[PDB]
Amino acid sequence: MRRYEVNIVLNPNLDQSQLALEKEIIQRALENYGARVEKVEELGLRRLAYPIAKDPQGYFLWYQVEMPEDRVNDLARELRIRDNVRRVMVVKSQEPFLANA
Amino acid sequence: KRQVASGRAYIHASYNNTIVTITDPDGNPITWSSGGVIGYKGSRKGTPYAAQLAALDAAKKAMAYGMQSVDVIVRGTGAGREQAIRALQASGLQVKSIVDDTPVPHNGCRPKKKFR
Amino acid sequence: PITKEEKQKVIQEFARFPGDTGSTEVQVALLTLRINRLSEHLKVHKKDHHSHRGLLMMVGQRRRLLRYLQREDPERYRALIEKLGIR
Amino acid sequence: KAKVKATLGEFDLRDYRNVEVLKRFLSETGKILPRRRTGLSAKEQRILAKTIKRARILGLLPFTEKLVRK
RNA sequence: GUGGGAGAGGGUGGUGGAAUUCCCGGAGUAGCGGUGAAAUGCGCAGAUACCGGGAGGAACGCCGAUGGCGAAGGCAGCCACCUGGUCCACCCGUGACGCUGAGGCGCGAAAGCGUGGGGAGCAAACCGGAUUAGAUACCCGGGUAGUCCACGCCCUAAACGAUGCGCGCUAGGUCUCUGGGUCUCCUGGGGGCCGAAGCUAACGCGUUAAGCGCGCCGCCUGGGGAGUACGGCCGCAAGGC
Ligand SMILES: [Mg+2]
Ligand SMILES: [Mg+2]
Ligand SMILES: [Mg+2]
Ligand SMILES: [Mg+2]
Ligand SMILES: [Mg+2]
Ligand SMILES: [Mg+2]
Ligand SMILES: [Mg+2]
Ligand SMILES: [Mg+2]
Ligand SMILES: [Mg+2]
Ligand SMILES: [Mg+2]
Ligand SMILES: [Mg+2]
Ligand SMILES: [Mg+2]
Ligand SMILES: [Mg+2]
Ligand SMILES: [Mg+2]
Ligand SMILES: [Mg+2]
Ligand SMILES: [Mg+2]
Ligand SMILES: [Mg+2]
Ligand SMILES: [Mg+2]
Ligand SMILES: [Mg+2]
Ligand SMILES: [Mg+2]
Ligand SMILES: [Mg+2]
Ligand SMILES: [Mg+2]
Ligand SMILES: [Mg+2]
Ligand SMILES: [Mg+2]
Ligand SMILES: [Mg+2]
Ligand SMILES: [Mg+2]
Ligand SMILES: [Mg+2]
Ligand SMILES: [Mg+2]
Ligand SMILES: [Mg+2]
Ligand SMILES: [Mg+2]
Ligand SMILES: [Mg+2]
Ligand SMILES: [Mg+2]
Ligand SMILES: [Mg+2]
Ligand SMILES: [Mg+2]
Ligand SMILES: [Mg+2]
Ligand SMILES: [Mg+2]
Ligand SMILES: [Mg+2]
Ligand SMILES: [Mg+2]
Ligand SMILES: [Mg+2]
Ligand SMILES: [Mg+2]
Repeated sequence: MRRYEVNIVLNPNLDQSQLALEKEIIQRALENYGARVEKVEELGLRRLAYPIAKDPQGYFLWYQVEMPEDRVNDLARELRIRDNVRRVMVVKSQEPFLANA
Repeated sequence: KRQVASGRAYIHASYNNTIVTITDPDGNPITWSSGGVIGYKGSRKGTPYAAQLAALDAAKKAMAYGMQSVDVIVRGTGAGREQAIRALQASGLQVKSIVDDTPVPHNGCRPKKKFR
Repeated sequence: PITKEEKQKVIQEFARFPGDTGSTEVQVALLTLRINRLSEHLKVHKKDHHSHRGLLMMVGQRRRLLRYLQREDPERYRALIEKLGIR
Repeated sequence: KAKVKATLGEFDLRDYRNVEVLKRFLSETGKILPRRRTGLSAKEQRILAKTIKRARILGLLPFTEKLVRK
């Protein structure tokens, strides 16, 4: 077990039922790879710096998990497979190094 | 026969030639011009004066389409790039904003020996 | 990687007396743990040469500590060897 | 022409999701600023870099920008 | 041992955007390109310049440093896994377990070889255009091996600090990376620059010795002939020792 952050950027053109279906798939995938969800921030609609699949905006989903490390890559594979999932970034957690004290 | 109102101009300037394309707000070309489009043939094409004459030529050609406003976009660093922008300002086309779009890579391709 | 708990189990298994972190026995046990993990890592990843040098050096240390022990108290050396399954 | 860290509060340098603060360390173009301009230290700048690059891949920060005026 | 740290150290899999090339579509004429000047070349089967879509390969701009890591060769987009080395603090454990190292084994830039992939850009050979007295070159237009991946060979170099490894000992100053500290500054570990004593033919070196010493390895003994010949060993070959 190690602590990670799961970043997911999906289709801003999504409606309720379908968006919550992609979220159903995300939950089921995370939980299927052994990942326990510590907390979740949902920012949603945000203006990207550059277009992604022709889209100016993106819908952001941030998770923090604890999962078997041997399974992380395959987890992200499973997350990516979805047509509607535009971007995925998994990151090892880090203690928040500060500055300008 | 368009009557394109406002639109935009691309100045692509190399050391060898200067060439100016004018387009609609969607980027589609209306008219273009260059050093060789006017009388110039050899090295003379990439002179700044030629750049002036090219800017102008393209601008008049554009005002035939009934152009008023234009957004200038500059690519390349070459002799008389800025003379193109200069002639283009006084061209009677009202120049709305200038910008530099000159491409550079993130180090993709090996250049020619000339360029190392 | 080798976590704290694993390492500690190896130490409390190989210590001469409670609290012995650094005796030749404990050292050789630990060396052996790392050696096995690495030699395992190199079964796949045959192309990682730098790591391999690491392993050469580990083996060198182990051989030297064993050479020392055998020179010193041959019985403890037999014991160590059989326990670990070396030589 | 003050340095970027000079105007700010305590902020997590490792946080790639905070755009508002990270945008401060970019150029007019998407270029990550020199130390002399960001006023950070070696280690600081070194972490900032990776954080920014992260934010870019995520889509919240530019790789490149058009230069106005000129 | 415990607890902290920095890092292009290595290996595997992913993945990101810029650019080049090509293809598709739109709009759009008469040139583009290129040079000292040109020409070859490309363009009316519509090029160049511009917008949109796609395919593909290779390399990672800024950060970037006079910086970091590695035994060396060498290593820089980002992410995860696998993994090497190393530094500091505590002063906890073993109790001389140490150093060096002929031979052996392993690693070893580029080019090169074999089998199979891949092939955008570059590009030996080659094919053309110029220049020139000639031009077998420099400049220009193309372009194959190669460059890239896998597996296996090759073993070289200005493989350079032209400085073998380890330990002790001999003023300082200044800059820097990275730990700890009662964080002005002190104290470790690296990277630089000036310099004490001393060394050096001189240049220069000077706590990162080329100083003072000890240990062990490699190596040298005028130039050319010649890294040749002969022999042996290695190599598919080129060729190497
Ligand atoms: Mg997808
Ligand atoms: Mg010309
Ligand atoms: Mg430790
Ligand atoms: Mg590491
Ligand atoms: Mg690395
Ligand atoms: Mg790596
Ligand atoms: Mg077309
Ligand atoms: Mg033709
Ligand atoms: Mg033809
Ligand atoms: Mg192709
Ligand atoms: Mg630079
Ligand atoms: Mg080093
Ligand atoms: Mg490590
Ligand atoms: Mg003690
Ligand atoms: Mg005792
Ligand atoms: Mg040795
Ligand atoms: Mg080699
Ligand atoms: Mg090679
Ligand atoms: Mg080959
Ligand atoms: Mg050529
Ligand atoms: Mg020729
Ligand atoms: Mg000729
Ligand atoms: Mg070419
Ligand atoms: Mg062939
Ligand atoms: Mg030599
Ligand atoms: Mg000597
Ligand atoms: Mg010494
Ligand atoms: Mg400190
Ligand atoms: Mg120092
Ligand atoms: Mg110093
Ligand atoms: Mg000096
Ligand atoms: Mg010393
Ligand atoms: Mg000497
Ligand atoms: Mg002689
Ligand atoms: Mg001789
Ligand atoms: Mg020879
Ligand atoms: Mg003989
Ligand atoms: Mg022979
Ligand atoms: Mg033979
Ligand atoms: Mg030879």
